[PDB]
Amino acid sequence: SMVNPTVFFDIAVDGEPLGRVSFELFADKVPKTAENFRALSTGEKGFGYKGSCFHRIIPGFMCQGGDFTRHNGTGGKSIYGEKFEDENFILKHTGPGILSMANAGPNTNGSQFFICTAKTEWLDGKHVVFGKVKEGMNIVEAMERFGSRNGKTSKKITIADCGQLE
Amino acid sequence: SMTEYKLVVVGADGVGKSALTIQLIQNHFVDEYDPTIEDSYRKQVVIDGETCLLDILDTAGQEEYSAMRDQYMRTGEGFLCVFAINNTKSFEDIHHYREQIKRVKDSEDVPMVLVGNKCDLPSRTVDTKQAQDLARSYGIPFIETSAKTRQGVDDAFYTLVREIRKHKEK
Ligand SMILES: Nc1nc2c(ncn2[C@@H]2O[C@H](COP(=O)(O)OP(=O)(O)NP(=O)(O)O)[C@@H](O)[C@H]2O)c(=O)[nH]1
Ligand SMILES: [Cl-]
Ligand SMILES: [Mg+2]
Repeated sequence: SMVNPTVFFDIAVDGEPLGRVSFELFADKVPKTAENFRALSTGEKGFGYKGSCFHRIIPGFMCQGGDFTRHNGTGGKSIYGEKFEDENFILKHTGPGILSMANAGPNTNGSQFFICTAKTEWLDGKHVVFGKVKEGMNIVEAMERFGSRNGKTSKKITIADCGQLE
Repeated sequence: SMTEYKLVVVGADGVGKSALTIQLIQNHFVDEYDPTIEDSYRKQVVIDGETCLLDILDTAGQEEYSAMRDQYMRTGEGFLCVFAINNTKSFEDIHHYREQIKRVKDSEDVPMVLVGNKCDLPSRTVDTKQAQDLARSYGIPFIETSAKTRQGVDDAFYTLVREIRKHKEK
C-alpha cells in the first residue's frame, strides 16, 4: 500500500518457529487504532507485542493475543495510555483475516487484538476493525489448530519477533 | 443410593464463579483472574447421606451471547447465581439472571441459590440484609461465601442440591 503500513509477527509454537504473518493496517480509515498497533509491533515506545502470547484460540472464530503487561489475558496498554476510545466502526468483521481490537466494553481499547478465522458479524459496532492479514493466512490457520472449544491452547503460541515492513 | 445433578454457575464477570467451582473441585484458590469461556467439571459427593455426581457447568459472566446462554439454562437443573459483595453492579445484575432462568426453564419455580462471594474482603458495598431480602422475595436460599478462605463453598453447592431435591418432590 502507498498509505497503509504493513507489520509482521513471527509466530512460535513452544519456542519453535511456525511462520510469519503480515498485516495491512488501515491507517487510511482508522488512523489512531492502526498507529497504536504499528507502534506496538515495532516496540518503538519501549514496550509492545514482542514476546507476548496468543492466549485464546477458538477454532472457527478467532485467535486473540496482545497482553504484554499482565501476561495472562487480562492486561495490555496502548501508546496513548492504558486505554483509548473506540475510534470508529466503519469497517466490519467480514471474514477470515480481519484484525480487530479486543476490549472489555465501550472505549477500553488497549493492546489486545484478535484475528478472525471466520465472519463474526455479531462483533460489528462493538470492536474496532483496523487491519487485515496480508500474507500468512495459512500460518493463522495453523495457529487455529492449537486452540480448543474454550480457547485454551495445547501449546504456547507466541509472537517471537515483530516489526514493520517497508 | 446414587443420583446426578446438572448445576450451572452464573453471574456477572469477575464475581468468583470459577474460583468457587475450582475450590469445590480442586481444593485450591486461584488468585489470578483467568476469564472463562466455558468449563465443565464432575465430582462425586455425599449430601444428606445420599451419594450423587455433580456435573458443574461454569459459565462466563457475559451479557452479549444471551441466546447461546439459553441452551446452558435449558439443561441445567439448578443454578448458583453469584454476585460479589464488593461489586454493586453484580448484585444489580442478579434479577436479570433470574428472569433468564425462569424464561428458559418456563417456570417460576426453578432450583437456585443466591451466593454473595468475596466475604473475606474489607470493601463491601452490598449489605447482607439487601441480599437476604432479595433471596426472600424469590423464595430461595442466600449463602455468603469466600472462595479465598473456602468459607461457605460446600454449603453453596450442597444447598443447591437440596433445592433440586425439594423441587423434584413437588
Ligand atoms: N478475595 C477474594 N478474591 C476472590 C474470591 N473469588 C474470586 N476472587 C478473585 O476474583 C477474580 C475473579 O475470579 P473468577 O473466579 O475468575 O471470576 P468469574 O466469575 O469466574 N469471572 P468470569 O465471568 O470472567 O469467568 C480472581 O482474581 C479471583 O482470585 C473471593 O472469595 N475472595
Ligand atoms: Cl465477545
Ligand atoms: Mg470464570
